[PDB]
Amino acid sequence: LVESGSAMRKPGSSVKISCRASGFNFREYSIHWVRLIPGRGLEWMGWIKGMWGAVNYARQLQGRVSMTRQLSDDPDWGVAYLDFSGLTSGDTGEYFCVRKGPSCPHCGDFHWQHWGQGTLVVVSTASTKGPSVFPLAPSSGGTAALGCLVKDYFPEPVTVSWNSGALTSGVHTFPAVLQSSGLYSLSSVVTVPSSSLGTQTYICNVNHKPSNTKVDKKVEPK
Amino acid sequence: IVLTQSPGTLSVSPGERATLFCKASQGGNSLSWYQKRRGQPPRLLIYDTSRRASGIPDRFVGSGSGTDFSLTITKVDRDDFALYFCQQFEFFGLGTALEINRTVAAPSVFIFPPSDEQLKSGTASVVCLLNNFYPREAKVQWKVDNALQSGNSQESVTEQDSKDSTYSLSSTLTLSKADYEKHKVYACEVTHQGLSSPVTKSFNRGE
Amino acid sequence: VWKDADTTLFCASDAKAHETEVHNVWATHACVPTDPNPQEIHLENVTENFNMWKNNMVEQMQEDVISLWDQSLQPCVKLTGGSVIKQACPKISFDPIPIHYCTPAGYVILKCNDKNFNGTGPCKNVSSVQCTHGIKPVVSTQLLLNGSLAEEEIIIRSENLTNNAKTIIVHLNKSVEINCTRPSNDIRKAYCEINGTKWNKVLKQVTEKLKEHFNNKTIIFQPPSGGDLEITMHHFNCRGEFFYCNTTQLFNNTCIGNETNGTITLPCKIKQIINMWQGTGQAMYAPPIDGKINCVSNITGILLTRDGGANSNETFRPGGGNIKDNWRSELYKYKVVQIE
Ligand SMILES: *[C@@H]1O[C@H](CO[C@@H]2O[C@@H](C)[C@@H](O)[C@@H](O)[C@@H]2O)[C@@H](O[C@@H]2O[C@H](CO)[C@@H](O)[C@H](O)[C@H]2NC(C)=O)[C@H](O)[C@H]1NC(C)=O
Ligand SMILES: *[C@@H]1O[C@H](CO)[C@@H](O)[C@H](O)[C@H]1NC(C)=O
Ligand SMILES: *[C@@H]1O[C@H](CO)[C@@H](O)[C@H](O)[C@H]1NC(C)=O
Ligand SMILES: *[C@@H]1O[C@H](CO)[C@@H](O)[C@H](O)[C@H]1NC(C)=O
Ligand SMILES: *[C@@H]1O[C@H](CO)[C@@H](O)[C@H](O)[C@H]1NC(C)=O
Ligand SMILES: *[C@@H]1O[C@H](CO)[C@@H](O)[C@H](O)[C@H]1NC(C)=O
Ligand SMILES: *[C@@H]1O[C@H](CO)[C@@H](O)[C@H](O)[C@H]1NC(C)=O
Repeated sequence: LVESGSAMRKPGSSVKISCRASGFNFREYSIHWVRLIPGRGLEWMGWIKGMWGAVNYARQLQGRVSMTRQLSDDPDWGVAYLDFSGLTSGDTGEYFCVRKGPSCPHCGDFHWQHWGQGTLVVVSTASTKGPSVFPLAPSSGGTAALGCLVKDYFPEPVTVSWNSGALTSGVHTFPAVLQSSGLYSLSSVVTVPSSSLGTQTYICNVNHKPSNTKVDKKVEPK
Repeated sequence: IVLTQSPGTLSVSPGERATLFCKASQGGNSLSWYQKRRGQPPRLLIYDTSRRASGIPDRFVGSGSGTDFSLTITKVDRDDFALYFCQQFEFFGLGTALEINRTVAAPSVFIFPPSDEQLKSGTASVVCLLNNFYPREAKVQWKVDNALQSGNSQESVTEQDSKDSTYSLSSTLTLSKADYEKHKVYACEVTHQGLSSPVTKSFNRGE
Repeated sequence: VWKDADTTLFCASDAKAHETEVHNVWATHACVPTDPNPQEIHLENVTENFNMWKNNMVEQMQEDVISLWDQSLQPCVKLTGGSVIKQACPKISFDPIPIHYCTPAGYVILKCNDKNFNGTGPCKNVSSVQCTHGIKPVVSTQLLLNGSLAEEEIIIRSENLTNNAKTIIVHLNKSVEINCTRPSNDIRKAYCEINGTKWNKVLKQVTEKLKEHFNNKTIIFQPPSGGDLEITMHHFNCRGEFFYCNTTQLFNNTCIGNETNGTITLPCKIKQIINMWQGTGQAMYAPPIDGKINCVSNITGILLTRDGGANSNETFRPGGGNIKDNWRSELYKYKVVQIE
């Protein structure tokens, strides 16, 4: 099951996610769509038969979802589609297309063994913006830490490497948090011996691909 | 139909036996089990109460009847520590997370004053580190001139670093430039459990 | 003493050699003349488990009806995904005839004489018969036509009601006629008359029998949420013409005791370009024939799929599609076993 790449939308918009199907009789099996909304658990949205395309949408997503089937003798071929209108802020998460994998006939129509690679969708009022870098200068007795503060950027992700590589010891790149401004921010610290200050150079490399922003930030003690 | 997964988080040593629950509201049916490791899509383990799928070790043992169900892992592997969901048709559980248990670890609390380059943006952010600790139950307070903050700081804790199964966390206190220049002392009280005294790292405005 | 087994059955009917009708042409060579004196031995103090959703008799009948349509109904051009099959498409008389299924030497069909039996549980009052009763192989969606009514009260049939991915079969206790009509001179415009005064009276009984299986909550009906035209509207074949009837004001109901102008009419259209239920793709037929096309059928069953999610109300939408479920509406009380 192959879906489209990651997509980001504005609130009140719509998103079309495809789901390539092969290696199984599509007309006899179903394709369910399940989204993983963070801290809320897996949510089943609906399934789609390949025969006549009967659909069963979840009640709490009416007038927002619509699933269409595509087909083509090697039958198996075809693509499933998920349309998600009425985008809010709480619809951000991983959206999977799931299907009962090649196994037993006893397996019900909800025992999904096969899962797609997943489609990440982020919906907010924010726009693409390069990150700002603030150095976290180490304090002033034995093994102190230093790091970089990646604040105000959108969207995910950001890759942080130290000294252009060759420095992957005690490095902690924390997961991003969503501020009230609607922009992400995270920290990336590195623990370092207090005797190696002033003699060793410490440089962090913050990269932001979606806004084509690259930053080589240096950190000096106080 | 309500699927209640308890306890939500379980600390198990690599080799011990884990036991998850899935007490449903309406019985007379079966239950499935799904495993999800971070970075990879959820995987089916058990379907129809107690039946394994293709390419699944026998250490995963399912059982239960009526409303009470249970997933048991005989001798937990180091790759079994993940998020587990149970399913009845369309309904799921909130999920339980298998945790690597270890001895307690005192966090090394560090504090970082906002850069002068940052102050030119009109805002100021001071952060705490307290990296490498166990378990992930910490309490950062943020006190500026003996004044407690509540609603202007965000923390971010990393998952267990497999090389020692420890945490980190990072609380960031963000303020404006005007409010930052008004005060002097910026503290960071940390109440874990390692050492009976709450470790506090602070700095005064200037240097 | 017997065991659940499976074998190749032979069909039986009353096909007439003089008839040029499709089903009569098929059933005169593929079937045998109906036995004039069928015997039936009633047996008590004997129980037996049935399962219509795992019945081999259905798959055989399915394989016979699909052969009936591949033998006669030849469209003008037929698409094979990328290639075309252009043949001749002459009009023909289309009217399904009762077809009985019997067992060869060594096998016997068991019949469940239990009145309110749905098709999954055990039967206490079971009889043995050589052949099945008159079953009309009518291909239709949403509404079941020309079938058998319930023995006494409405029977709810489903593989599993708790599963929303399984179609539901309703066994009506009282029938409702449909007066479908394609007047001759506006040529595409068709009709479908249903007595609305007795429809909301028979549809409420369906809900109340369904409300017993759902913790005393209200039940609402609505048109299907999507799919091809063969499933989104009332699809059935009459007089060789493929009808497509919109049933919006038909499933425009809510349930307490009962809830829902002239009697309810269903706007229908005739499409020459249809999707075959043989599963080979889309085909195009010859344009409709002149004259008054009238198809008086009987509503005896409804095919539903429970709209499920995170609910206190249950929503039921029409839509069968799989015609294998249509045969199960009648072959529910039949099962082939092997003698000793
Ligand atoms: C969770 O684990 C702790 C620690 O056990 C240890 O650390 C592991 C990495 C492994 O190396 C074991 O061999 C270690 O023993 C358990 O700690 C117990 O704590 C009590 C009181 O502090 C002490 O008296 C016991 O000796 C400790 N256990 C052992 C085996 O020495 C703790 O019980 C575990 N809890 C759970 C729920 O698993
Ligand atoms: C069907 O429902 C029955 C109870 O109504 C239950 O025992 C059975 O496990 C269900 N089957 C499936 C495949 O869900
Ligand atoms: C069993 O069914 C037969 C015919 O269906 C009927 O004549 C008979 O009375 C039934 N048995 C009982 C005990 O009612
Ligand atoms: C059919 O009737 C049996 C009674 O033996 C019952 O157990 C089963 O749940 C019923 N199934 C449906 C779908 O009503
Ligand atoms: C049936 O008619 C209604 C109007 O009452 C329309 O909204 C609906 O789309 C139609 N369904 C079809 C054509 O399948
Ligand atoms: C039921 O019919 C009314 C008008 O008769 C219509 O407004 C409404 O949309 C219908 N309900 C549906 C189609 O679910
Ligand atoms: C049902 O039977 C009647 C009378 O036998 C017939 O007129 C009608 O065409 C049949 N229905 C279908 C869909 O053929």
